[PDB]
Amino acid sequence: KKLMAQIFFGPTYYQRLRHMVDDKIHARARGPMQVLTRQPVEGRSRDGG
Amino acid sequence: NEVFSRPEWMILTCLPVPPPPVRPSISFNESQRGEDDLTFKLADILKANISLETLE
DNA sequence: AGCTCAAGTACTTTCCGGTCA
RNA sequence: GACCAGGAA
DNA sequence: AGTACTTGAGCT
Repeated sequence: KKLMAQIFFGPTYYQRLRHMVDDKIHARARGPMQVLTRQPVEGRSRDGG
Repeated sequence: NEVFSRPEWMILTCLPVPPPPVRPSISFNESQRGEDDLTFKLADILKANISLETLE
């Protein structure tokens, strides 16, 4: 069925940005602990909390 | 406070030495120590103390 | 010499490349 | 691991 | 980043 509205529609230059989710996503439940503080380590990379 | 803090105790004659877990040697590989900043400062204190002790 | 101040001080967010024993 | 530096909702 | 207190030193 037709849309009751008309759409603004056309080309528009879009850019792919360096922030991608599978590089961001992170989860931890028990894992490497700092030595001094014995708390979880920092950073996705290091598998932190 | 006559029990928990007398003024005389604001002055140090006996220096409590914290144990490794406070100043742990972060030891990369095996043939390379990597001691903690405090372990050094104590080392200095120790040394400085021995110079004074023998000096007098 | 002391005593007043202006001019001096340190101190007040969650993520993700280099040099140092 | 300290430390410095740079860049993000 | 502007205000805090507190230190500091210089002048009459």
